[PDB]
Amino acid sequence: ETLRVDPTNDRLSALVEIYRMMRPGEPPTREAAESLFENLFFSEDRYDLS
Amino acid sequence: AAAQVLSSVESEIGRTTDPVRMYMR
Repeated sequence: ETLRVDPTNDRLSALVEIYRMMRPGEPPTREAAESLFENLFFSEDRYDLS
Repeated sequence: AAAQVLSSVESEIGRTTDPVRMYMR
């Protein structure tokens, strides 16, 4: 029932929808939207579970 | 054609209020 409310359908369209929430007002690109999702939880330097 | 991509953004913005975003745009 959550997949009905999802406006995205693929991966690159979904990475834009995180950019429009995290950095709103700035138009997103391909390589700028890919590096933002990686830098949230999947980088050693900007995430630590300790 | 890099100005029609702003009209794809400007009517659909997340209402930015930071002037550094508006200048770098």
